[PDB]
Amino acid sequence: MVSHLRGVMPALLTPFDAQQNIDRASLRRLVRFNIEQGVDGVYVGGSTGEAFVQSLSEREEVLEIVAEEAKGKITLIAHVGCVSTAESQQLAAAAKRYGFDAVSAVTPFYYPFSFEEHCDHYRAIIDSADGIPMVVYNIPALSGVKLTLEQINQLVTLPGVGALKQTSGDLYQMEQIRRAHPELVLYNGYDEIFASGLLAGADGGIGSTYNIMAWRYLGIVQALKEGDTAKAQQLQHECNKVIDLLVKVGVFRGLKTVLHYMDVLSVPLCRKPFAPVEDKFQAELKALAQQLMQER
Amino acid sequence: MVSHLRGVMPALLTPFDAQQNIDRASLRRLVRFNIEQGVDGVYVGGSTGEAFVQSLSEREEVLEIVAEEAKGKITLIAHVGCVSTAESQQLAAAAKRYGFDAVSAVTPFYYPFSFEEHCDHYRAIIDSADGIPMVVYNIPALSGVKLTLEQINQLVTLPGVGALKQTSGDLYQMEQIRRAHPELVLYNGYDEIFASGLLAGADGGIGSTYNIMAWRYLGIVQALKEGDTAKAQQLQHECNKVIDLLVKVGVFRGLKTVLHYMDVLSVPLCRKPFAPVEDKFQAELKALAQQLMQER
Amino acid sequence: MVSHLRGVMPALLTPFDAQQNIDRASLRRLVRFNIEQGVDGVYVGGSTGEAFVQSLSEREEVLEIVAEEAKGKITLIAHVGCVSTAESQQLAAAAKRYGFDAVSAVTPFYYPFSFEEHCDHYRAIIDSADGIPMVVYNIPALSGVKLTLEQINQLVTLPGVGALKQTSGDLYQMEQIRRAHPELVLYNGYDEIFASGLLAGADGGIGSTYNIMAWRYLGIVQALKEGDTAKAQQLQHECNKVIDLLVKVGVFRGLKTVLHYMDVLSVPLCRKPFAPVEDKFQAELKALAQQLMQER
Amino acid sequence: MVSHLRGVMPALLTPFDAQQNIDRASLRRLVRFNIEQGVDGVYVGGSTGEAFVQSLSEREEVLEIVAEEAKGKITLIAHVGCVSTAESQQLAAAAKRYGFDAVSAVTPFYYPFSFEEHCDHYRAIIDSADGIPMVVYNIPALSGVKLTLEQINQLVTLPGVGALKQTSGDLYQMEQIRRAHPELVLYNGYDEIFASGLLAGADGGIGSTYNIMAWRYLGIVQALKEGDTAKAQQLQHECNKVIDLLVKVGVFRGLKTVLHYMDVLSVPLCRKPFAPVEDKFQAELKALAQQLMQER
Ligand SMILES: [Cl-]
Ligand SMILES: [Cl-]
Ligand SMILES: [Cl-]
Ligand SMILES: [Cl-]
Ligand SMILES: [Cl-]
Ligand SMILES: [Cl-]
Ligand SMILES: [Cl-]
Ligand SMILES: [Cl-]
Ligand SMILES: [K+]
Ligand SMILES: [K+]
Ligand SMILES: [K+]
Ligand SMILES: [K+]
Repeated sequence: MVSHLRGVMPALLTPFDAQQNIDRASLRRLVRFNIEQGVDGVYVGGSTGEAFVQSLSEREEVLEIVAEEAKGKITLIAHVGCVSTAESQQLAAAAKRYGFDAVSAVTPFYYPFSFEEHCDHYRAIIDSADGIPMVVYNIPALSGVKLTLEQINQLVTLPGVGALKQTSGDLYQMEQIRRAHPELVLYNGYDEIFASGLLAGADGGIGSTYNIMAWRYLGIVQALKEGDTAKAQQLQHECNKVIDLLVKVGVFRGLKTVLHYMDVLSVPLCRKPFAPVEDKFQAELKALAQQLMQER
Repeated sequence: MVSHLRGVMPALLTPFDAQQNIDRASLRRLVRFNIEQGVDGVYVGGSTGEAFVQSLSEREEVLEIVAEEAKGKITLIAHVGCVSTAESQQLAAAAKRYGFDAVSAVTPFYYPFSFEEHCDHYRAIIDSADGIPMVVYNIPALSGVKLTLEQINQLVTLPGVGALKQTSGDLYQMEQIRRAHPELVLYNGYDEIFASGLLAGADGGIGSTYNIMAWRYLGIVQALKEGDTAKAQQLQHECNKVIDLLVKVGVFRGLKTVLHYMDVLSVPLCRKPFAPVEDKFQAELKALAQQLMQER
Repeated sequence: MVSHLRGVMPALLTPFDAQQNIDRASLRRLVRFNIEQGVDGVYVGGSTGEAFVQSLSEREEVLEIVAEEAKGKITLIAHVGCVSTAESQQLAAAAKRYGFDAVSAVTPFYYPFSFEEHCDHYRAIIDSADGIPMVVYNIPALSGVKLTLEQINQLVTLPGVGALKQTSGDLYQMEQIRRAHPELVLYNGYDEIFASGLLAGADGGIGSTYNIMAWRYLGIVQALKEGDTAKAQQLQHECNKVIDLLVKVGVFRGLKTVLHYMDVLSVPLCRKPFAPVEDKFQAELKALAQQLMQER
Repeated sequence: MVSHLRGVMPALLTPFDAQQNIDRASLRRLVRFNIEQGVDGVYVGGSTGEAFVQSLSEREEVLEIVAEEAKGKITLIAHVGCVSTAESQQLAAAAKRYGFDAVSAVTPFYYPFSFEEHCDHYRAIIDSADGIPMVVYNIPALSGVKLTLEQINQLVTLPGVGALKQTSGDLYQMEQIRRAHPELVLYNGYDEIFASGLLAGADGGIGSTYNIMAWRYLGIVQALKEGDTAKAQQLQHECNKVIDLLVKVGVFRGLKTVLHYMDVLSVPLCRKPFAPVEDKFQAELKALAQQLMQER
């Protein structure tokens, strides 16, 4: 009942137009672009989607648009997480109305919450999701929430939880989670260690860089299944050459810029306070777009 | 032109009613209660005000109500900070319309921003504030933003910045900031070290616990000015006996509960995912309210 | 000229007798036991060897004994690192006299040193090593020294450096190091992610748990070379079931206890302040020893 | 029975000669220099004394020399801490033989030890100290040991513990320790917040910078007792102008250089891997020595 959640799913970017409003035409084209990459699903309204610089109604708008393009074609996961439980429940109710296959919520952040408060937060969102499963987070680096292994085990046991988005570079814990939960849908969250995270126990992944090169991550899955160790390592090397550049330039805006040079997004801007890409990086980003298109 | 910003200012709590909606009647009463405590100002819509579980229109509503009660009576500082620059600018424009004396913005969080992106964020908010000064943050513990001393010096030099809210327990840096900026309005942000923070260079403070015992913090200011070292230490001891209990019970909800037992707030709830206060703590919180009222 | 350094090498434990003195007979037997496991080398006098609760003359004694047993049979690496450069140089000169194939030194710790001070420390030790190569450390978790990628690149370029002991769970950095240094001897230092660390770029490893189950780590190397992804994952699962227990009981003393039940060490004690193993864990540790012996 | 431990005590530096050997003549002169500054005691063989780049016999030599110069004149505290319990016990037995008034030991570091292992370590050292009290540490920044308040309370309750060296900038915890232990000898360990640490509850201090300007820290004690808030703040400002420079140049070697320009130490070197002072800083350090001598 949760096996359709396993796989490689881009964490969708939210295109903005030149005035910082949602670019709905480019959003639809980005959804179709990821579908045509052969991905298993899309993860909508996550941090990568710039959820935390959007209002609730803006996030609902994005969810509804993506469901219009993708429902029944690929798996649809709606990240509904806010700090507020009531805000998260509103987005989860919307994702249900729009036909999403699952919801997800980051551990609520900024304020210190007890573990039981985290559990009650997820329980409330699951209830509002009205029958579609929940993807929990581990995320300690961006959220500041540093969960134990025993707490993870209680989260993935919550009624209605169908998967864990493991946004951690700790592949000892990845292996421990897999060993304790042999059937759990377990997403690798750090793109730069994808091959090693799969080997440590993840059976899929959610990642921002999948928007520009999903076939490489799909190829790593395939190489490891095939027994082609060297091919997995070679593909990860090429992914990380790209991630190196994205870190230098700014990850979300570098991804959006590459997509603009691939004719997917009309405008590659992030919302303030993200600055635009520096002019000195445009040549490398355009060359990267050319290289990735040629590689297909 | 910024001397009216110096002093002891509660970080206002936002009262909610039994359904998690803003309790406007109790908000007005809390403002009047803090005024009658002899405070120098109020800091509205900060983290203590549960800003990050409120919408923009809810935050504007609170700002407007507090200005109605307090303008011309005490200094009014509006915390307008969001992750989004455009959202922060909307709140700053509103604070200006409502007659606030200053705006403030937490360093934008969750996503990694460069220092120049932080500066441009503050510059944009200052522009939207349309002539009232800006209070910058240091805050590294809740926001995850860990700023250098040289960066602080450039922030407090930004045109339009009139003060620094130093939410740090590093009193070496407090002293270095004071030594580099002898005229800077410098708020102590950690209530539990207020006396020591003043001694290290702060000339005032913004704090959540001032809502229930401002006269103690005003008395510490006075004791240090008078030369009564022992009185400052005794008052801080009593403050920290209270802070100990607030940490045990949950700080915002413990403060709101004490205020409810002082007949200031009708309903002491925080928004989810904050749980209600555990029943086992109610006796101690009611006894604390009684003790504080007797002390006046 | 450094290819003989590549491979799987136990970080040797130092056996102590019942009075906390070095147990020289059990040390010799442990060396022969690791040789008979088919390992490529042994790493002597590391943290795992309890170097930092031993005097210099005790560490030299251990080095000399191990060289007597192992020289010409397996690769010999001497960890000579102390906080003091002069102490480290004494141990490096000794390792040279005893016929070691390489020296190694942890980044000097406790006191903050600049990166150039680290480099000069390694240069001095390399000089005293009088022609045998140096294995540098990354280690940030135990030493508190948190090095950048650019600094690593200058360390592995120091004249006389032949390898890097990457004691980090960051497999993005592991991959970046490999991509920047395709020929570098690169040891995985976290046993619990060995398979994933090899996949990320390590071409061998140095580990404390190799003393009781080296054939599993050798088998992971082989499985990845063969293309047997599932076998690598299965072996790592079994390693981590063991590491889980070792963490619960105390790693060094649990390893020594298992070796005592394998008839390798006469006495399984660590030096104070390590406590002895709790009685409640002895059954599990004896069962583990039985299982590992049966597995051969 | 522990009141003689309260006060202002320099953490003694260990002078080395030009070849990195202990400079015994300059050590004796430094002891007499600190005595003539009016200090209450000296703390010997601490981290500031470069204990962790010295052998046990070198540390014993220093202890014995300092007792020869200081016993019966000022309080003598011997830092005997090593990672090894047995090494620490040897130094504690020596300190007893030499007539020290107390011993001290840093929380054992590098390897993770349980809290009970820490307690047993202190108990063993107290026993070897044979009747002189023990000064415990909190130190989390250099040692990596991050102790809770409840654990501190059990440490200062250990039979034979007479004081706590609070090497932390957390002045909430300082105040909590004082409130829980109104009679405890409580040393401020961060020189750069001395005035604020006294105000928060410390009743003395142990510090490296006291070697060059003890009269300023004694004057802060006096100013706070007198009620001269501004004088305490002014003296701390001047201390921190000095600490700023010492951080820029390297603290131990900057202190030793100042002492050399005061004609106290013949040679201002630290042991490798500490580099010598850069030539560009010598003018500032000589001017500082001149200023401090004039100030007396
Ligand atoms: Cl399209
Ligand atoms: Cl609706
Ligand atoms: Cl009222
Ligand atoms: Cl308007
Ligand atoms: Cl044998
Ligand atoms: Cl010799
Ligand atoms: Cl003399
Ligand atoms: Cl003796
Ligand atoms: K990242
Ligand atoms: K707090
Ligand atoms: K470990
Ligand atoms: K320091």
